[PDB]
Amino acid sequence: WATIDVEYRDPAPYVHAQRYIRYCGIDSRELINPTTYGIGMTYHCYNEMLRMLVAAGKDSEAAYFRSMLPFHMVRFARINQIINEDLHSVFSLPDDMFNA
Amino acid sequence: QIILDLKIDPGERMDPAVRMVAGVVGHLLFTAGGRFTNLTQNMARQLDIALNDYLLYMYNTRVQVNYGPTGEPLDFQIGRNQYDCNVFRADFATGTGYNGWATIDVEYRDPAPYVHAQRYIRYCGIDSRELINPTTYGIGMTYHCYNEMLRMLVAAGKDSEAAYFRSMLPFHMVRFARINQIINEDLHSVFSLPDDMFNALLPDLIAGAHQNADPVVLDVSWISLWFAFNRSFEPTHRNEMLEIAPLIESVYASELSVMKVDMRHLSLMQRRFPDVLIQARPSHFWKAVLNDSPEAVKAVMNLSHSHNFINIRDMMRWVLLPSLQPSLKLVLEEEAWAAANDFEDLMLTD
Amino acid sequence: MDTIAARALTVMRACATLQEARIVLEANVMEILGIAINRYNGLTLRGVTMRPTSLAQRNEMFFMCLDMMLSAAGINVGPISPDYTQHMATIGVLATPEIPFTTEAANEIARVTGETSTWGPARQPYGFFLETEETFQPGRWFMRAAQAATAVVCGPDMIQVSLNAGARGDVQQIFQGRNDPMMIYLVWRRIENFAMAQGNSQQTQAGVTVSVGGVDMRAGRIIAWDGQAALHVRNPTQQNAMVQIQVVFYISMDKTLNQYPALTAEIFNVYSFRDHTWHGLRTAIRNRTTLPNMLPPIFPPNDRDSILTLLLLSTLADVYTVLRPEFAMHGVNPMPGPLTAAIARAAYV
Amino acid sequence: MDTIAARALTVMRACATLQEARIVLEANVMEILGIAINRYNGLTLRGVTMRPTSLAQRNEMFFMCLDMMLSAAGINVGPISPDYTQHMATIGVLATPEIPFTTEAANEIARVTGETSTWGPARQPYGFFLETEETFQPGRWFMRAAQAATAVVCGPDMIQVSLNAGARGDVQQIFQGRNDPMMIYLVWRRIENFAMAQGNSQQTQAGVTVSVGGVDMRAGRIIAWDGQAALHVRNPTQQNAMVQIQVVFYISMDKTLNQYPALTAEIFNVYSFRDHTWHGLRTAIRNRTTLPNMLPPIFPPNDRDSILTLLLLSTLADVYTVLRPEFAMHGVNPMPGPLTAAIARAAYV
Amino acid sequence: MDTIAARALTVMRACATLQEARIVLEANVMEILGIAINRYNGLTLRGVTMRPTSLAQRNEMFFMCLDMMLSAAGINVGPISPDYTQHMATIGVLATPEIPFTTEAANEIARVTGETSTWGPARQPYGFFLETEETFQPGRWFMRAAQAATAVVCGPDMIQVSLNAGARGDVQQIFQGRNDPMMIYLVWRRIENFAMAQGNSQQTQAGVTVSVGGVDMRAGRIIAWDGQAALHVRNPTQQNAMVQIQVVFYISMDKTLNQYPALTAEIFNVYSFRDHTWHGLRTAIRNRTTLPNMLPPIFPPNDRDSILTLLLLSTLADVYTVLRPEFAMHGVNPMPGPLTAAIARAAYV
Amino acid sequence: MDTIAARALTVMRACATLQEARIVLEANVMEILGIAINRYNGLTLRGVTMRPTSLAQRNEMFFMCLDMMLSAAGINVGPISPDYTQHMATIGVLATPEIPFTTEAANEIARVTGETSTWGPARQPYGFFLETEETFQPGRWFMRAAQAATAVVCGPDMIQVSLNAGARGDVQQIFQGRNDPMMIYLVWRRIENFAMAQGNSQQTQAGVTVSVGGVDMRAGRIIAWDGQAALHVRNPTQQNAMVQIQVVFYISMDKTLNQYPALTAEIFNVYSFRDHTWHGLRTAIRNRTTLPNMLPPIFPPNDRDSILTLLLLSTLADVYTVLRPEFAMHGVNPMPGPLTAAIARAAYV
Amino acid sequence: MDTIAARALTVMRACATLQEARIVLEANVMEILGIAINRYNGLTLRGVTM
Amino acid sequence: PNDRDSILTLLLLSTLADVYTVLRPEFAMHGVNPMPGPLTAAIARAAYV
Amino acid sequence: MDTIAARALTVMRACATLQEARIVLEANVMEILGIAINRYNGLTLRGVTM
Repeated sequence: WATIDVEYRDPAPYVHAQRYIRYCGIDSRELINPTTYGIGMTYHCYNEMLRMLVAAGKDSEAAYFRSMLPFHMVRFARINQIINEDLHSVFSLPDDMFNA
Repeated sequence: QIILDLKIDPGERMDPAVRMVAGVVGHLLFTAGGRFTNLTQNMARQLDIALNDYLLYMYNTRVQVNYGPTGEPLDFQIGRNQYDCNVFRADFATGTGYNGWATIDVEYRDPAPYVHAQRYIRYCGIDSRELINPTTYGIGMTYHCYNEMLRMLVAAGKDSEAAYFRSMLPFHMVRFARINQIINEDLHSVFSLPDDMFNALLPDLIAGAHQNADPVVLDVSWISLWFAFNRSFEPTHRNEMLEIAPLIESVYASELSVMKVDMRHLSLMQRRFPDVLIQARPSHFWKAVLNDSPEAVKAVMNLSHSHNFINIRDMMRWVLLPSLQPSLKLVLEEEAWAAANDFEDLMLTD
Repeated sequence: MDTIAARALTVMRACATLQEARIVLEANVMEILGIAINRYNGLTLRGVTMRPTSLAQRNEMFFMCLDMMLSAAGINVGPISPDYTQHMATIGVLATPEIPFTTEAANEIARVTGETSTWGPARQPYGFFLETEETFQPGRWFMRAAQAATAVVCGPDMIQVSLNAGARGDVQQIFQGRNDPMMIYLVWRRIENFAMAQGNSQQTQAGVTVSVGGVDMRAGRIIAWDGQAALHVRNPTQQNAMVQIQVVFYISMDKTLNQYPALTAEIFNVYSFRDHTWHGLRTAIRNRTTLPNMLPPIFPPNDRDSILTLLLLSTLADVYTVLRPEFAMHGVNPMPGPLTAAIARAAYV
Repeated sequence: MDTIAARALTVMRACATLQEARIVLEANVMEILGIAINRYNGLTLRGVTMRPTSLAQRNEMFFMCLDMMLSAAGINVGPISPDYTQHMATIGVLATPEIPFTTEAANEIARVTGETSTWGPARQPYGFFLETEETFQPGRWFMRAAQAATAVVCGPDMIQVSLNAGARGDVQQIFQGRNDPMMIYLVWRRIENFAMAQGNSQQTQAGVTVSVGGVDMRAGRIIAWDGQAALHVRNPTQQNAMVQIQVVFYISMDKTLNQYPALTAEIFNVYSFRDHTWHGLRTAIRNRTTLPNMLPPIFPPNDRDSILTLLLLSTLADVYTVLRPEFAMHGVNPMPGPLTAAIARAAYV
Repeated sequence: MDTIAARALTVMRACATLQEARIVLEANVMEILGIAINRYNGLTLRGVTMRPTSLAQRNEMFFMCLDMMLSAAGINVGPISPDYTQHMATIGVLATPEIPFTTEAANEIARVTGETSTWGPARQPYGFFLETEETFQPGRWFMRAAQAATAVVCGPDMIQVSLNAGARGDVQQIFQGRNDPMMIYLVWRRIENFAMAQGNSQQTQAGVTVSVGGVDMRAGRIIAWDGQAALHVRNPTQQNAMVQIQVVFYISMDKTLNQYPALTAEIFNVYSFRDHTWHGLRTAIRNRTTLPNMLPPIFPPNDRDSILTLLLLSTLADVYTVLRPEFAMHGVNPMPGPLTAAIARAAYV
Repeated sequence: MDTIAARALTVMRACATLQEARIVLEANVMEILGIAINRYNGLTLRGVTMRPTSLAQRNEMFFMCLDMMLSAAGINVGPISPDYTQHMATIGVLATPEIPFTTEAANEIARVTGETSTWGPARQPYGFFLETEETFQPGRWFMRAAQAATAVVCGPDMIQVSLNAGARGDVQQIFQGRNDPMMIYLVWRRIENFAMAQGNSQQTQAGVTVSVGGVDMRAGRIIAWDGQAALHVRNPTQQNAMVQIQVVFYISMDKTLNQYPALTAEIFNVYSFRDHTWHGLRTAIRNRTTLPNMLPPIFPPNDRDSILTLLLLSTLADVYTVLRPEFAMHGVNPMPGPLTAAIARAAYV
Repeated sequence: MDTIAARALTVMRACATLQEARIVLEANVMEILGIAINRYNGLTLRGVTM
Repeated sequence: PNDRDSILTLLLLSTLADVYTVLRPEFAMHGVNPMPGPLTAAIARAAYV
Repeated sequence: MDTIAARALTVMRACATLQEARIVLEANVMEILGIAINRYNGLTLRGVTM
């Protein structure tokens, strides 16, 4: 909601799509070598989600999501990797239509 | 460290007797104390309410109930002398209603083993440094919070109920004196938490903001509160690990530092010999360390690592942290690494 | 940034709360220090205790306030002591949104930044004509050649006009050019008995009139002059007359010692001696600033940085008092003999 | 009524605490504003947020501070802005008992109502003989026909007696009739070298004495005088003498700038510019009071309503600084630039 | 000891929060007074209620504040009332560590004890030559026999040197011996028109120079003079020349009214009247002290006990205002008619 | 504090690397921006992309660099644009130890703070006798009455001594009193053909000598003169002589333009035009400083803050170039995109 | 020989990077100071810390 | 200067100077008597023989 | 276009690092040169060593 998930960058070997997706702004790289600690990985939304869960209902659940957070982002980092790396082919789909 | 969190949910939560009872019990069993916390904010609120109802329950002859401006539970002063029960509300930063309150529990007898900030929790001022009875010791012992509880208990209502509380004082003072010896005297090891963090628990809990130092969530039975008040604790026999413990502590400690050391040298191996480790990534080098190091040690860490998650960055920080408990193993490895910097001395040349 | 300074302040003010060993603290304090100290030792690695009792524990805490004080100001003291080393990281601790600050400290900064950022009218401390090179004898006649009316200075806040019989003229130009006043408060009188060019006594006959911008004004009454209106003096009397005009006080935009509540009291608290250790400390600290290291500024400062620094140092001074810290410092040789006004006197260069 | 004023101050000082968006607040602050805003929005029907971020949320809050600031000082500004409309229901909020106030605010109001409802002795600001019409040359001989002793003013805090050889006489009458002093502190000196009616230098011989209510006082020492006793000057010397009696300072029951702690700075703060939107707002509010809308009152006010207002406005000024509100005002055309010393000067009529 | 004082202060300011009956208290206060009162009624056996309504309940609370106020100042007023019996055991209550004190109270006492124990440079309120026995006519020539340059005082903050054509000489000795200055700020001007020994007007030609310690200084500019350097004046002109040197202000280690923040405003609050009951109570209290019982000290106090006392009273004063106490006092007779500036004027002996 | 500036600098210098967006990056860079922008958007809530393409994305980044550049310089420019809003939170970002700063940047800061805190011998910029009022004709005889040797200035770095046949004398006093040199490099030559008071031509004979501190020096050779030694000139020849001594250059502890590596070019970069948007910006920023908003200071600064600031700006300047931001600024009016040397001229007021 | 100088230079410029206690030194710096100090202390027998 | 060794020495020394600054070392030197008092342009002037 | 110059600059500055063998290349440098030299050889058909 406060993130950049469509990152055009580098010339693509394909050319339909030059874009390369960053869900929650987590580049697969953060796996290879971290970017910023393990404590805070939190992306904006999941963070705000926590704040709300607290202020309103309860922490008991917000704690679950707090601890789950890394697992979540990891899953997403891998997902990104798979998308814009492991599977951009001709059938991939042009950025044109994507943006459209 | 471990909070007496939320109190479960079942529809037995109604049972006004059970609820009210626990409301009183809790204001003397646990610390909302301004020095440190015992319970959840939620757990307390429900307690104050269960208490609030017990008060303005009034099954018998009325008193005087001077309700306050804020509809907030306990904003009423109960007549005759009007002991406004606002003082029995939940103010964590103050301690105000619940146990401790106008007492000192976080004190510091300076010299003590560990230096793990040698503080001492003497529940309700019980500077328990001696062998308890308990046939004696639970005599003229005030708690203030308990004392004021008894005043409000009569100024408001029931004597028959507040009289049971006067007769309870001894047994209640012994449960606590006992606790102090256990906490303070018994569980004083390199595994009990450091103080700057101890002091940070309560305020971080208030702030809501979160850091590593996490409270444990123990959900409790509404009725168990009463049972706990009618159950003191006399430890039959200590854990068999105690006497051996310190040794074990040192074992773990040294083993850790040995690992650090190893990694400190392995890290720089990349900038050192690039042509060999081009494909090298941090994960590699310690996976090898973990590999060649004792499994028991890892196990200990994994307790919170399989739960909390550590990043390569968190690891580097830890490696770079200057604090090593020296052993024979330690110094030798450290020196081995030294001699082992030549590499011609390792029998592999460019 | 202001928040930062507010926090630093809040902490030092909270540290001053530590007067005894077993006393209980105000709920507010145990909430502040508990967090602060932990976060501090977290990036500093120093051993700060919540309840210091020894001396090394007290010195440590003081070094902490010092670090936060210097940081909140933006000062890099350099090698000033062998026992103390400044950790630049303290700034990061003060930037931690998790460390709370007091409402008192919040408004305190808000005021400084608020006024220090804009201007305003204020009573100037010195005489209007204080920066004059020439002054004339008070109550003595003087008529510049070819003039019928001659205005001239006679003191730091006093001027006198020499009018001939039946003479008149404007006087405003003797006031202009100096400073940049917004409103000058005048109060004119008649020099009933003045000395003549030769020394003989002369009398000023009643009837002389002083008008501002046209309207006639009474003598012995304060007058709101805008500094631009025509200050006209008339002498319809058939004798020589001399009237003095006094600048009781004037207002301008230049900052004064009343720009911030009891600023003076603080300044004194900072420039105070205490002992050689504090003296040298406070000195070395201001060496990095534009403020005079050991003697109050002639002219009151006007920038946030300076004002702030002073407030911080003042607070750090109180902290110094309560903690009773003892430690070395380059060029400071402590004399233990019960400290007197005489010894203190000598220390100031 | 006092309870009402303190609540308003508490709330304002609390709103000042919001320097940033994500900063952690003192549990105390949240507890207060939580009730305050909840009850205000109930009787006003506006949307004020505890954690404002936009601008309209910021204005909304500032407007609330203004509504309260006014309700407390008992002012009705009327139609001064197209964006703002004063709700008279604001007074009902400040009276709701469930809204607590700080210890600091209570002790602040009790101080205002305290000294404002009674009197007290205070060092007066200006010279004793300030409201005089005639003044004589200092150090000049002047003997009124038929008198052996002639006291005469020569400054705002100075008088000089001209004694004949062997002359004596009371002087207390030249002081009496002015102000209403309780004690006038004096210090007399011997004019060792004065000018005669002709111009020649004349010496005053040692021996001239001055006695108050009988007892003889030394020269050059301060003298506590009750203004009623007999101020007698004698001259046993066989020559003409002249002595100067100085009114270093005097005390009276007239309110000064030291009636309330650092009232000066509080005033300066309100009279400061900040920006056009402020300037006008502050002015328009003062048009409802006895206080000068844009220039420091020459004479320090003395009524509860006056001082109370200055403080509420001083604080509201700080609230302005922190919230950085932006809104229109009738007759005010804001210059969106950075603002300079010059632009502020021009804004003051 | 300081802890005892700060606690007392806290309690008074805490009681000052009680302006009404039903009003909700800041949870912080409820903790403080809950403890304080419990331990007071225990060691005094008096019936003080946290929520007073009657009057006797209000008095009881005030007597407590007074008891603490006195115990904290170390005062024993004795039998000054038939209704109030000062129970000395109050000190024991103020020593209970279970009783917390505010951060403000801590920093307050830390300041008093802080500056009270040490010295520091102050601006000094009066003129340099205030304590002089002799004075000369300002602007009049005077040449002491056999000299070519003669320095001579002519005001509370003024001196003038009479130079012969081509004369030169040191002047410093006229300043020395007086007070104990650290830095005297000067500003010399040329007396362009002065009176001769006979009365005729003389001119001072441009060329005269005043040098400090060897370096030549300009006219009309403030100069930092240590008081020990050579204040040498030269007259290279072929005529008689007279110059006036002004001590705009000097600094010494003598305590002024700016030792503690807004000390003045606090003082005024104590020396105020309120009503006869207060007046006499305050007087009777100061009769035990070295401080003037009903008139502002001419010279600002300089000891801990003094300053401490004043503050405790200033607070006790506000406590008085809020509580509205009514009690009998030996030798005092209350006049119930509305109270006017006249009635108060009469009460001050 | 220094660390913060280094970080801020690093980040800017890093963003400076983004000419194009398609390009592959030096891994080192990516690491920086990654951590940077992450933490930045985290606290700033803005949307800065490591990989910009649009414009708003570019501006967004520039705004970040601006925010930092300012936080680093400790500046608060206020409302200078409707598009940009400075987030004080930026400081909290730069205080985060997680953020790196190039080795280069660290040494850059260290050097600044280094020289800035101390002094050093530097070849002064302009001639020795620059600040002189009176100058004489070169090669002309002049003998001050009663003297045999008359040294006199005749240039900004030149003097000439007039000797009578057989005259000798020290000359040093002509140099002394000016500046505070440590060493003055001289080179004297014989004025072989000078004009006499009347106009006739005169020759100086071979044999005239110049000795420093007693030792005899050659003509036409550089000479290290401490400025204190005896600069003695002797004329043993039987004719009038005139020589010229030249202060080719000297050295003092006054900061020059070579205090920090190529400070000159850096300054040029800051003071360069680029475009209206930049010009106005750079100006608007320097208005918070002691530096001339749009013209190279005649005198090179000497305080950390100045130098530091200049660098940050100089860098931010390049950042401006690469990113090509487009935004509004109050009081600035962008004349399309041609831009000629002329239009740039007109921009400088 | 020039290399020896360039190395020496680098090392010092790296030591100059220590303005704080900080730890978690940037990869590049740590790597340098590490390698360096080790070989130094090895041939110098002195005890320098990163 | 005009020789490698010269220029070089300067550069290395210059750097070693900045190192001196950041590390702020404290040690003795034969013939040097440090005056720890605050330090001014004056004391500096003096030190240059 | 400026990018082109920046590249050509980086390459040269990098080659300057190659003093006289006894060197352990700055990891970063290797990467760059390799990419460049590679591409260069692919267009020059010349035999450039790293």
